[PDB]
Amino acid sequence: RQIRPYYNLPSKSEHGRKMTGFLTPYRHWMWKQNELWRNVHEAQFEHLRRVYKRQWLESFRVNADEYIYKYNITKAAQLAQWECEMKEQ
Amino acid sequence: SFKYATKLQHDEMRQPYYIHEKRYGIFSNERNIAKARRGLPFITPLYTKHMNLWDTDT
Amino acid sequence: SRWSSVWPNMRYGSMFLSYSVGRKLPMKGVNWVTRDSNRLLNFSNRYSAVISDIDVKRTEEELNVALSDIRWNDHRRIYWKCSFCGSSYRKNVSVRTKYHAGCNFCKKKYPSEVRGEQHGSPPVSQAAPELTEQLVDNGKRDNLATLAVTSKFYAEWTCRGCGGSYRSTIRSRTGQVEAGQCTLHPDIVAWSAYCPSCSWRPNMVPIAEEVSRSGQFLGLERSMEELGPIPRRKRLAC
Amino acid sequence: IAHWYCGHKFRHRFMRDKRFHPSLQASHDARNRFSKRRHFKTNRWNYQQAYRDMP
Amino acid sequence: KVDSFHANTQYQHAWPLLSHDDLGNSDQSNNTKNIMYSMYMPKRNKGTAPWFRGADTYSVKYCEQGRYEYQRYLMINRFPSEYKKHFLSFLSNIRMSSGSATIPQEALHWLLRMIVDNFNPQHVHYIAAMKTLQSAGELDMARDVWKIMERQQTWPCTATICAYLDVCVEAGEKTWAMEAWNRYCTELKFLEPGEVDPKPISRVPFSLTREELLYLPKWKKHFDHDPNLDVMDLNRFNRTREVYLRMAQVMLAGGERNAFQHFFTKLEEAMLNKPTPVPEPPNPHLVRRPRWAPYEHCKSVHHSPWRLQNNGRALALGPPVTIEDEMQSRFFSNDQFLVHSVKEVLRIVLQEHKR
Amino acid sequence: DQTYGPHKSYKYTYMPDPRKLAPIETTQRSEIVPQSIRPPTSYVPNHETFLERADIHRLRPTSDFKASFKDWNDLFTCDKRQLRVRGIPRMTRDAIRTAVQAFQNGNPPERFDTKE
Amino acid sequence: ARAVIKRRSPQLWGAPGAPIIRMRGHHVVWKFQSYDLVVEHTHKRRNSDIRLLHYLGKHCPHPQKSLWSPDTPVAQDRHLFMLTTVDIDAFKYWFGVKRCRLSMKPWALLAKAGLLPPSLTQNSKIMPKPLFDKESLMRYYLANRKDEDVMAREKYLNYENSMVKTEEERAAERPVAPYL
Amino acid sequence: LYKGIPRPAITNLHYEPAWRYTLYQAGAHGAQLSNPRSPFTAKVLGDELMQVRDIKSVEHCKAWFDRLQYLINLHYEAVGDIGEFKSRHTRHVHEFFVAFHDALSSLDFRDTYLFDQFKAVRPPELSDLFGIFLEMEANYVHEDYCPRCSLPYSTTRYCGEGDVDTPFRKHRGRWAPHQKWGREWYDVVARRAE
Amino acid sequence: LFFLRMWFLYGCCLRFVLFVLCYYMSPRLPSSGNRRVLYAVFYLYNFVWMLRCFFCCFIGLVMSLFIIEGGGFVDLPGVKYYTRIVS
Amino acid sequence: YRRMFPEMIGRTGEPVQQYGQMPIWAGPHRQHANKSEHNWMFAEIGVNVGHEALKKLELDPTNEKRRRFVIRQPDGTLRSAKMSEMRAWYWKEEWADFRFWAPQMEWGIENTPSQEQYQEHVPDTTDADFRKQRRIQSRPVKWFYESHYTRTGSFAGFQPLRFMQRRTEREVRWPDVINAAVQIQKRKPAAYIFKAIPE
Amino acid sequence: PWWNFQTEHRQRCVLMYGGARTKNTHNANHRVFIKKYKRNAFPNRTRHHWAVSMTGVLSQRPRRMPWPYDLTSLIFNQPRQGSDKIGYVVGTSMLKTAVVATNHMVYYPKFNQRVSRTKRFFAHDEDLACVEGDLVHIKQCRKISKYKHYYVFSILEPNVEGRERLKLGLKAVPPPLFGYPVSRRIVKLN
RNA sequence: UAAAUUAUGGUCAAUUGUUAGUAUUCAUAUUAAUUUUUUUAAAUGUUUUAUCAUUUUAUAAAGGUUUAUUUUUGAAAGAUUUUUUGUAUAAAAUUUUAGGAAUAGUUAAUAAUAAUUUAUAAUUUUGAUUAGAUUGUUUUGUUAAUGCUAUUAGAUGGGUGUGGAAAAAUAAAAAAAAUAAUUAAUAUAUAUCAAUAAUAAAUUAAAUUAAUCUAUUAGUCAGAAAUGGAUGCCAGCCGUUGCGGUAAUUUCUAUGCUUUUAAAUAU
Ligand SMILES: [Mg+2]
Ligand SMILES: [Mg+2]
Ligand SMILES: [Mg+2]
Ligand SMILES: [Mg+2]
Ligand SMILES: [Mg+2]
Ligand SMILES: [Mg+2]
Ligand SMILES: [Mg+2]
Ligand SMILES: [Mg+2]
Ligand SMILES: [Mg+2]
Ligand SMILES: [Mg+2]
Ligand SMILES: [Mg+2]
Ligand SMILES: [Mg+2]
Ligand SMILES: [Mg+2]
Ligand SMILES: [Zn+2]
Ligand SMILES: [Zn+2]
Ligand SMILES: [Zn+2]
Repeated sequence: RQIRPYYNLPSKSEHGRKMTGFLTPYRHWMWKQNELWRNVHEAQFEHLRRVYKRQWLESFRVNADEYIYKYNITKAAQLAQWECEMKEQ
Repeated sequence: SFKYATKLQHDEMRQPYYIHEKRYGIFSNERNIAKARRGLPFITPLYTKHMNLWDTDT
Repeated sequence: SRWSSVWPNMRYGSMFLSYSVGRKLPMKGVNWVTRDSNRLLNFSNRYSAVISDIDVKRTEEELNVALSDIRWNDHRRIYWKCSFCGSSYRKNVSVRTKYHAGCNFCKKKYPSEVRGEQHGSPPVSQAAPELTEQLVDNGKRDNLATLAVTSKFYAEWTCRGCGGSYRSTIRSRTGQVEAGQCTLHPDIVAWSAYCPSCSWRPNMVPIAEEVSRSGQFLGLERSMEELGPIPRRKRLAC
Repeated sequence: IAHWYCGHKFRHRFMRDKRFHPSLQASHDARNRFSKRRHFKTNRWNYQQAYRDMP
Repeated sequence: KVDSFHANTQYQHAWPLLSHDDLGNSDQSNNTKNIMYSMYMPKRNKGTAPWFRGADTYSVKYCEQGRYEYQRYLMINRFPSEYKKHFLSFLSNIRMSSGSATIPQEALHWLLRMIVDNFNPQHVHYIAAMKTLQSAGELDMARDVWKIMERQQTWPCTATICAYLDVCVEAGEKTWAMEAWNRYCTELKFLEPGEVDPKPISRVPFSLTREELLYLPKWKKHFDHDPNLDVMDLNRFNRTREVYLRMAQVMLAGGERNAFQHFFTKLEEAMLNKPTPVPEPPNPHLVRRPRWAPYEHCKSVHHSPWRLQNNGRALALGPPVTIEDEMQSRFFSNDQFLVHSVKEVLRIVLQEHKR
Repeated sequence: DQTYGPHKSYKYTYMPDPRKLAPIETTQRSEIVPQSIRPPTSYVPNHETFLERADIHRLRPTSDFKASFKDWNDLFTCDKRQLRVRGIPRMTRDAIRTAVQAFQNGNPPERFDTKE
Repeated sequence: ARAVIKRRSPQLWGAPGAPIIRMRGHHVVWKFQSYDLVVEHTHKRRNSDIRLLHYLGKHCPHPQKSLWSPDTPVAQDRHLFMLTTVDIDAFKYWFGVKRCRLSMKPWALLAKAGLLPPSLTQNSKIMPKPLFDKESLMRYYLANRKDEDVMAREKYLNYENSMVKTEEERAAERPVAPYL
Repeated sequence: LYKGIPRPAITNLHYEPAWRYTLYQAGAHGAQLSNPRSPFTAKVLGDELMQVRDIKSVEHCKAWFDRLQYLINLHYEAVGDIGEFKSRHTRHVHEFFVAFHDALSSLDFRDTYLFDQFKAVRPPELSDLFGIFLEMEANYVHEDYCPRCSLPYSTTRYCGEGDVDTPFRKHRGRWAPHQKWGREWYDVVARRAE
Repeated sequence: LFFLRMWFLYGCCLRFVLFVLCYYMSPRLPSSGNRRVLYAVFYLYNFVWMLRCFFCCFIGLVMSLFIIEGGGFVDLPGVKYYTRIVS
Repeated sequence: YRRMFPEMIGRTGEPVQQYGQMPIWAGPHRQHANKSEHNWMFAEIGVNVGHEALKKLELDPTNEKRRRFVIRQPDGTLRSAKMSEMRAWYWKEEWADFRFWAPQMEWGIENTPSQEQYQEHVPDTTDADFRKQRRIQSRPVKWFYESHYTRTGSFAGFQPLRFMQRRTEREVRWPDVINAAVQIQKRKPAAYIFKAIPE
Repeated sequence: PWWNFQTEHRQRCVLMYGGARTKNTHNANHRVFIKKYKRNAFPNRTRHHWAVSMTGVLSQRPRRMPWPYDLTSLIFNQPRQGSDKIGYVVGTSMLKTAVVATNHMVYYPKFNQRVSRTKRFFAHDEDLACVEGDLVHIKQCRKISKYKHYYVFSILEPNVEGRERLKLGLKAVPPPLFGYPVSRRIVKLN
């Protein structure tokens, strides 16, 4: 959740929530610091995201065109076989 | 020919999944899985039939 | 309640459970008598140590079992006091005689379970003799000083700071581990110096220091000063 | 044969199975398999002059 | 499959037998050998000998096999409507799959995937992939596209040849353009007074007489949209002079004067003494016919009080880069195309100097 | 018609395996990452002040259990099982333990009281 | 966007949301319990199969003795084992290309495997979270920063295309005499 | 024949080998180093990096051998008393050795990498191994100890008493009295040596 | 097996019934005697059915509801259900 | 045989090698993490992997699509799987070749433990089992003194008819006493008497 | 584990090695029929329900399952099942609408044999070529009206006799002599 | 209209009832179930926000449906200075009742038509519509086997129509926009329909952490196992032929004796 501490700006109202998120400057500075640290984490995280993306793309190229090699040979063979069976026919 | 071959819950007794790709294209089902009404009761029909039995081509 | 019925967990050390009526019944039909051939005390030519490990006071109190009534193979679980490390435990004589089972602490006595005596490491009395005085004093401190300095033995120490007693490992205290075993935390020596409760304050000193110097703290600092001919592979980048 | 299906006898089951038998199915030749007799002699007294628009 | 009390997917791949604690046979300390064989292992039916699924049960001949050789030719046809939808989809995916997230290499991926799905990668797709890849400054993958097209025995039209020669020039490899020339564009002619100007589309398109439909085998009736069938009719507008120009550029780029002199001389002569061929109208698939919209609801030019926002209705920022203000090269007269050709040759001289 | 019950009772021997009883190499995870206890702040001086400032929810009445803890170390030495032994109800003890480990992480139990 | 919200199992955004890699298993006695690594949508239905993109694997959270390998006097190998099956082609696809999310427990797992760095939630409570000030960071950065082109090319090789053509395979792929 | 559709151009691919390509190599996809023992990998990594790479298997093997010569030097004279109620059993060394030999030769564990290390790892004094086992056979024949379990006659009533690894006492089984020397066990020892 | 004798068990093995009458009936020759037949009631889907069954049970102090089980055949024609215990 | 067919005893194997670790940017803060209590095995699965039919091709070090395993040692390192560990992830395989020496066969007299063999507990003593018709047993380590080529394999591939059989039925319906032929057993007495047994 | 006996069971939570994880649905329940109606008055005109009714579709014995392999799939490669049909035109009373009778196939695996069933379709012929008794090819398409998903793709065999019959002003085919069967006796004389 | 061999290959189909002249899948058998037994669930307070508001949080109430249920990306994923695209709502197959008749805001063309547009309309005996029963097309049991016999559950109209999509009025066990927490899997005594517990059911003892439990039935003519005592076509037994007529190895009772030991009995 978004943490609401007790020294956030208290809203005096009976018609609604008792505490408005508004920060003591200290809280803002703090939050900034913590969030810098997690930025450090997510940098490497998304770095790995796109790294694996190109890894997967490259493997797809190589294996898929190996596949197209073998497959085309197959369907060329079948087609030859057919036109032969039709000459025989 | 026996009871153990009746249980298709083994992956060895069941036509594999990828066939449905080979017919409708690869990664085709990921679309279907996000559909509004799914699996109650029915899902977008999953076609797996051994490729030498296909009525279309053969 | 309901959950009372659940069988406990049986870890790798422990054999047969006997938790079910089927498992209890055939042993319920065994009735032992102590003859001259069964009595533990007759066999002290062999099992003398086992005899001097028994708690003679506590067993006759709690179990109402005399020491002359205890078979060498006795299945009853009686109280023991370890004559090495001085800890109390409850087991059956049968299990100490048939295989060696005894206080659970002295299981980890040697530096590694897999290889019992294979250590080439010096004892504690030698490598770090300043530890022998920090051991909580049960009178067995001369036996505990005999252990390997790499030993995984779980020992209790009196904390320097608050003078209370906590429980840590000998090798965790020294920091040294045997080649081929798992490295401990690099800081383990400083951190086990005190109580788990007294440890925080002293080890937070250098951090406050490093944020005093540069006004900025990153744990990086150690690794950085580790930096101030390495064979490397040909790469396919080109 | 489970005894709850169809009649209380067994043979009632096989009498309704003959309704599903493959080589017994309804076609242009065999028709009205289930009630033949309600439709019997129905048009005897119905006189219908056949349809001729060609001489 | 998962998360249920009876969930089968977790048991469907092999696992070493688990004894962490007492599983009811007191497995932590108990040697389970006979328990393994007679109970834990699945059997054909209650009481029968254990059914062995191990590697020794299958024959040897499973490992004698080359890859993907179990596959058979799959003829999958589909509604005409669906072909249009699918070709469009693959086209716009080859252009770009994701916004800044697109790697150049992804165009190549999508072309390949298109083949793997048993579609025929028509001419539009090839040209698009090549232009995309080349404009990303990646020249090896462009030739890889061409080689894919050659392996599929798709006869390149004149447009496709143009694109591949653009890739050749920018790469400066003459040896590609030479083989490409020799194989495909040889018989390419110019247009003369006796020529008929843009040739009508002559293809029948494919139907079946009721005897063809009934008596033929299954494959003779199978029409997948195949690029080769209309190749004649893609070439009906005579873009030849472009091919000759590109080829001049290549022979120059690879540093050979005689051949270049040859192509450029042929081209010059024809441009002077032969009629200007009729240009082809804009390809519906490569560039899209503008669809009608009212421009009324639009962020105004001054919408942001801090700057000048460019808008769909008009451009207030001004041109970032100067444009030459000439129509697409095919709309030129023959003399104009002569001029254009010289400026092109010069541009290649410049490029070669910079390389 | 089957009134008779099963034909056989299938039972397997128990025969201890010398291989499964072989000594296991062990590490204690307190060796790999050493445990420690944070000393009280001026913000949170006592275990009771703590249980007071971790009391937020109407249904997590933490402050009511002050007696079930003798001191500071008693709190941070408790785990959930041993915390159940002492008779603290369910979601309450999860609030407590959560609060403790949170304070250990460098996040003190400062949060607004939602009861009102 | 439900009028009366389903109160117990809320989420973020509409359902089905972006696919997230979860660990889930039916609850049972602790002695038999296993988990499933599963790529599925954000909003689950009653049975988890309805939205299930892929099945990544089984993970058993019980340290096991290795009876498959021969009893080995090597110290480290006779620590107990923890068994997990990862499908890493599907993982790299989903995570990399499809841009998944991750719950924390699977993250810890895949960290152990070497597919991901250790998670955000794995805390040695020994060390604190670091401090920062921009001028010191700036001094360190001015101290060490690599060349622009080196960096650009590294980003090229990591993110965009890896496999490249050395001049050699060019020379080997370009046509010979009769069509040259 | 020529009715119904034109002949698909891809047919050509059958009769003409010119058109069989693979645009890429086997591992150009980023997997090139998969084969640890391929010449390509030996060229990429160089030798010292391969040493670094296999150091772990080397120390595995050295660990096996070290355990073996520890047990040999411990139990070498077969009969003594090495511990509180525990005494020497040749059988210990035997069974460990069999564990080793199964790591090498068995078809359920087949760990054969262990044997590629012998020309280096193997200790020079352990080269003669079955010789050393024969010497142990000679030491095993002492008169004060039982010919079957090698426990001392005076201090012990049964076979297998106070031995952790003993075969002779099983879970719900019974205790067997010590067996006595005579021509039977003499030629048993003999046949074992053989 | 004769499946129509079980009509009032309605697919259940045992039934619960309330006592109403107890009368006597004479079995099919050559078996003479008096067979005690209890006339019972039970309800299903708010229909009240009168069940008629053979009393083989042991009656103690006065009690109301019985437990009905179906058997094989008995001396007395027409009575399919038998009595297990009385509650 | 040994001289003529040298390649029938495998002297070679895929060496256990240490993998390089992936860099952790978080530095020392997380370095504790991958270092833990246990070993962590990871075997791959997917469409191209885990099929018994293809097993050797998948363990083949020459094949680049070869199934991938990894192990985190408790100190945090990573190494490739030992061949045993690799084989653990396939359904268990039985190898016994009957052609030269007899492979050891399961469900024998000296093999089968008591409760399956007899329906009673029978004490295991190494001396004089009358039921098993043996006089005495010296109990050496099974494969030690015997020659290795002699060890062939095991065969479990049949029904153990004394113990459990298919399509179990009563041999004879009357008298009520006979059961299926798997139920053989001595009569249990009228209530048990326990004699104290140090004797 | 479904292969283990009643007595052989220990844990009900897991499969120890492998195999199929099976829930036992209890097949023998002795389910019964409740009789709520008098044999005289049953509240339906055409049919009466006196016993337990077998339910499901494909769960129905004897099983009758879709057979892809017949004449239609023999001649055509269909993108989707039922995308092509060959049939006869029966009646045109509706403008630009041809009704078509078509055969398809059912397989009984118990007896190992096939049956042909028949079904009517509305097909859309713009321009109104189809005369009753034409052999036509028919395809799946865009939804046209409430019941028309099919259009006439090609006339295989036209009706030459019927067309010449129309040209002369006569109906394509003589109207069937009797209509549907009745349960009455119609006495209609002269 | 000829044999075949470079020899066991391409990896296991195998059926167990003691009946009573004969004809016909039908009592008493095994396996699977219900009879049958608290070791796997769980308590209320969802949460931010700019304040009487506005952002986030989309399929377990019932009704009874057999020519039936079908769909997008505009939300999130999602990467980026602004515009950008096209593909979707449609169908085909499989559909139950012992004895069988008509159904209906209704078809098709026109068109952003017509409570009275135009027409020789549509559904049905190749079984309709009403009406009964019933939660539909990878799940079970038996079996050597084409079979027979199960499979839950979940989509119930509109009426200021919000939302990307109505799935929108208790009944989680989906972390829900700051790392709440992971030393966690334990949840006390409730429920719904499930989830098979007599787990070495009897002699040498548990390489524990000692926690839950004190645990028994049947037969005794035929067919393993009998004698006294009553009773006298009675009382009663009855899976079945049948037994009971002062001598009942078939009833009742007492005592023994029999069993191949998760029970008899009922469905
Ligand atoms: Mg079957
Ligand atoms: Mg039963
Ligand atoms: Mg019934
Ligand atoms: Mg009778
Ligand atoms: Mg509902
Ligand atoms: Mg109805
Ligand atoms: Mg339908
Ligand atoms: Mg529809
Ligand atoms: Mg309403
Ligand atoms: Mg008899
Ligand atoms: Mg009786
Ligand atoms: Mg008398
Ligand atoms: Mg008598
Ligand atoms: Zn001790
Ligand atoms: Zn202290
Ligand atoms: Zn001895």
